Amino acid sequence: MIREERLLKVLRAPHVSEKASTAMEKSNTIVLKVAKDATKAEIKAAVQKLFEVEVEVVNTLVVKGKVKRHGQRIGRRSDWKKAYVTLKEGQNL
Amino acid sequence: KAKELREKSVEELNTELLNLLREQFNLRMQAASGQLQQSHLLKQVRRDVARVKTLLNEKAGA
Amino acid sequence: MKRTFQPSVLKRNRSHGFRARMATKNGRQVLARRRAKGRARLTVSK
Amino acid sequence: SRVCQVTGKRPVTGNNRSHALNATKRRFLPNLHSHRFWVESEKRFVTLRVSAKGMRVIDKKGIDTVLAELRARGEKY
Amino acid sequence: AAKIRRDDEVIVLTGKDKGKRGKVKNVLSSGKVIVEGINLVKKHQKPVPALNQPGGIVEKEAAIQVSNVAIFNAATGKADRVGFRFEDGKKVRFFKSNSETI
Amino acid sequence: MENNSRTMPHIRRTTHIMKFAHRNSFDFHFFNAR
RNA sequence: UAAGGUGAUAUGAACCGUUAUAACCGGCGAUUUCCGAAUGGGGAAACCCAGUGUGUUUCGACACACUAUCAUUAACUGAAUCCAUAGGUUAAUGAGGCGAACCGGGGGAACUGAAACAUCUAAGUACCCCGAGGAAAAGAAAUCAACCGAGAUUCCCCCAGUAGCGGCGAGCGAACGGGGAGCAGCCCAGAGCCUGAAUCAGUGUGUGUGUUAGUGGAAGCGUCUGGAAAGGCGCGCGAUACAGGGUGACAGCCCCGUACACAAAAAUGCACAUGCUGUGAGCUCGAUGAGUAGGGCGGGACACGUGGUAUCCUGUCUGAAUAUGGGGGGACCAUCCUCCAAGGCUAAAUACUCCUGACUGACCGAUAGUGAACCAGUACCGUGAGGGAAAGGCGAAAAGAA
RNA sequence: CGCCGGAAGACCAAGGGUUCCUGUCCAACGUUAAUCGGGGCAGGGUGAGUCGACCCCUAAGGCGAGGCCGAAAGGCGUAGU
Ligand SMILES: NCCC[C@H](N)C(=O)O
Ligand SMILES: [K+]
Ligand SMILES: [K+]
Ligand SMILES: [K+]
Ligand SMILES: [K+]
Ligand SMILES: [K+]
Ligand SMILES: [K+]
Ligand SMILES: [K+]
Ligand SMILES: [K+]
Ligand SMILES: [K+]
Ligand SMILES: [K+]
Ligand SMILES: [K+]
Ligand SMILES: [K+]
Ligand SMILES: [K+]
Ligand SMILES: [K+]
Ligand SMILES: [Mg+2]
Ligand SMILES: [Mg+2]
Ligand SMILES: [Mg+2]
Ligand SMILES: [Mg+2]
Ligand SMILES: [Mg+2]
Ligand SMILES: [Mg+2]
Ligand SMILES: [Mg+2]
Ligand SMILES: [Mg+2]
Ligand SMILES: [Mg+2]
Ligand SMILES: [Mg+2]
Ligand SMILES: [Mg+2]
Ligand SMILES: [Mg+2]
Ligand SMILES: [Mg+2]
Ligand SMILES: [Mg+2]
Ligand SMILES: [Mg+2]
Ligand SMILES: [Mg+2]
Ligand SMILES: [Mg+2]
Ligand SMILES: [Mg+2]
Ligand SMILES: [Mg+2]
Ligand SMILES: [Mg+2]
Ligand SMILES: [Mg+2]
Ligand SMILES: [Mg+2]
Ligand SMILES: [Mg+2]
Ligand SMILES: [Mg+2]
Ligand SMILES: [Mg+2]
Ligand SMILES: [Mg+2]
Ligand SMILES: [Mg+2]
Ligand SMILES: [Mg+2]
Ligand SMILES: [Mg+2]
Ligand SMILES: [Mg+2]
Ligand SMILES: [Mg+2]
Ligand SMILES: [Mg+2]
Repeated sequence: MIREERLLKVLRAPHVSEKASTAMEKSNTIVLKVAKDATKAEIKAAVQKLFEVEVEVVNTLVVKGKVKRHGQRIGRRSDWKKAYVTLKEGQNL
Repeated sequence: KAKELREKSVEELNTELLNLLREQFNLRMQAASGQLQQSHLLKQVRRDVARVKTLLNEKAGA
Repeated sequence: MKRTFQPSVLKRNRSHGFRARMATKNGRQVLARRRAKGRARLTVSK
Repeated sequence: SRVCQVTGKRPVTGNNRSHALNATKRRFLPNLHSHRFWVESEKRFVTLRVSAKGMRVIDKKGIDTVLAELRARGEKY
Repeated sequence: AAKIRRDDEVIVLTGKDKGKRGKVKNVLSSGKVIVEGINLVKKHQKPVPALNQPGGIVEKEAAIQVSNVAIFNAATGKADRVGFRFEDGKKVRFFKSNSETI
Repeated sequence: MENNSRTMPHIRRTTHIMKFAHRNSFDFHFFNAR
């Protein structure tokens, strides 16, 4: 398998948007913010255990951080990974 | 703490380490959904994992 | 008209990148000089 | 390099002095030759890169005495 | 090692409120104290529509320097200075003028 | 080269501007005192 | 050590603590992603791909460890080729890279000066390279002196801009001897007796002292001016403390300190003392560093440019005598004096400061002083090496204007 | 109404890096005004067994265990990579 302490650190947050809420209504897909070095096999095994649902497939993408100018310092936000987790059609959440 | 956890052995410390990481995952989901009012709980659980992993190493490598 | 700077990231890293500087002794003295001056960018890298 | 294996001679620098005493840098090289020496103690020929003066050291000391200082130096033949 | 602490009765030695008495609300890491009814300012407070707080001329206490107050010896009725001595195992503060423990 | 100009940092070689014999409209018949 | 805390811009939120498990400071530990000598292979630095061995498994997979090169030593193997050697595999130990100056060595300019310029100068300087240490190098006379004597090396002041060298031009420039700082001598080229008798190196323990957090630390109010008193006037007190800083204007007595007196659970530097391992002192006898000294030819170093040129070093060619003997005393010979080359080790006086602490200045005060008092080697310029700024001040308190 | 239409249309590589979309603002930036913008501020947006990279294989060429050579630094090159 995997380690359960590895599982307890992969999933970070649920992502909130109009695309994230449309994907749950019509496509049966939750959108999550996951760890940056997480794999698709680690995300699938974490959702099936910590949420106790059945996952069909995981699609991931890396979001690039934006360059913001706070005052006069030119800064940059960090990158993060986003996962599209498709549940099976007998689902929950 | 740190004296109540010195009077447990390695498997009871492994049991408590997993319980602290389960609570740390549940505080993350409440804080990221705008549902956690007591934000001081995030620092407490984080530094108790550091206490348990400190004691596990000074029982094994010592 | 055609000017002198025509950018190419592969030719940039092969000519003055970090491993190109570390490959000869004279390139390693470039990095020692730039560390001694205290520069925020050592090489032309990513 | 141009180094004698027995005596340790190597190129040294000096001057070309002309009749008007113009000085130009030159080198002095050792008179190096590669030569195979018979080792009676081993029934084997050993090739060394020696100067002509280093050949006279071997003729005086013997080839086994010379090869022992070559091991003690850490030289590899 | 601090001579003026919280909840102490102090008297002001310097300024517009010189000679008045009060209790220390808190000590600050700047070397300043906030004393009740001492060093009052009027802050023109802006309104913000959260907090349910409207604006107004609010009167609050400003921090005075800690060397500008002294401990008030209630027995003598004067400003006194503070020393340190070991009664039991532990350090205490006492008044300089009569060597009595605070 | 002029490498640290603060008034014009974008340009290093500027004598095509004010030196008359280096302008693009210089003709060698201006140099007829020969 | 403590009644207050959760670093800053920088508030707020949510909390912790108040007589001791809040926070803060110090010693010893734990953790310590990836890149970088980077070391499992590769690579456009912070990335890509593995091999082997254990352990796990819900059978899909996971977790940990090891695997670079070279040198030295050992083991097992192993050709042409009979013995063998070369080579191969494995194991142990070490090295690698970085760093401001100082040190030793290997190479080594030109501008310039000569009122041109080639010998000469600049200068063995700049620079490049290798190596080492807290210092390095040198060092215990084949040295000087002068018929009297001195006594290893290094550094300082004289000797002396002298004696000399020099297109005898520009320039270069000693030694002898004298005064100081510091002071130290040994070992192998070998046997016998006596053994482990001096010394050194490592470690343990004890003692002393220092460092890495700290503790205590004296004595002032009345009045006038003023926004505010530390100032003016009046009367007191402390001082082994009137160094310094802060506080609403200039404070010995308001605060922090200062003189002085104390402090270590733990780590560590020196100073002895002692335990252990390693080392072996002393007597007699013997021995006294050979392709070397010297020479011819070509160069270089000595203040000394080949000159009448001693002495040292050696690229090349030669080549002795062995204390009944050799080296030197500035061409060379005789006499006399003095010292033993061709093996090695050695503290102090000396050089330097990237860094840490204290203190000082007829040093600077924002176009000055570091390029940089401010988020500066930044913005910006350049393919790159590299170049490189501008920019300090409300008030006592934000009381920063409801 | 006028202009391009083997482009002044469409899709990419290289290069750039959020300029994309939505809301809001108009000091400065835009050679004028601006309610607008590639400007300021906030939020959102990039979903792969089959496309591309990575990967397997090599060219020119680079590096190169041993090796050969060179005052030193280094040069060339075999097996390989
Ligand atoms: N190589 C081109 C550099 C361009 C530069 N701004 C110049 O004026 O030279
Ligand atoms: K010969
Ligand atoms: K090294
Ligand atoms: K010259
Ligand atoms: K001249
Ligand atoms: K001339
Ligand atoms: K002599
Ligand atoms: K004093
Ligand atoms: K004062
Ligand atoms: K000699
Ligand atoms: K001579
Ligand atoms: K200024
Ligand atoms: K400046
Ligand atoms: K406008
Ligand atoms: K314009
Ligand atoms: Mg799909
Ligand atoms: Mg994808
Ligand atoms: Mg960030
Ligand atoms: Mg590598
Ligand atoms: Mg690697
Ligand atoms: Mg190095
Ligand atoms: Mg050398
Ligand atoms: Mg001249
Ligand atoms: Mg010279
Ligand atoms: Mg030495
Ligand atoms: Mg104290
Ligand atoms: Mg001690
Ligand atoms: Mg002798
Ligand atoms: Mg000569
Ligand atoms: Mg001459
Ligand atoms: Mg003589
Ligand atoms: Mg004579
Ligand atoms: Mg300045
Ligand atoms: Mg000014
Ligand atoms: Mg650039
Ligand atoms: Mg400037
Ligand atoms: Mg400046
Ligand atoms: Mg038309
Ligand atoms: Mg933008
Ligand atoms: Mg747009
Ligand atoms: Mg406008
Ligand atoms: Mg637009
Ligand atoms: Mg915009
Ligand atoms: Mg913007
Ligand atoms: Mg592919
Ligand atoms: Mg090669
Ligand atoms: Mg060298």
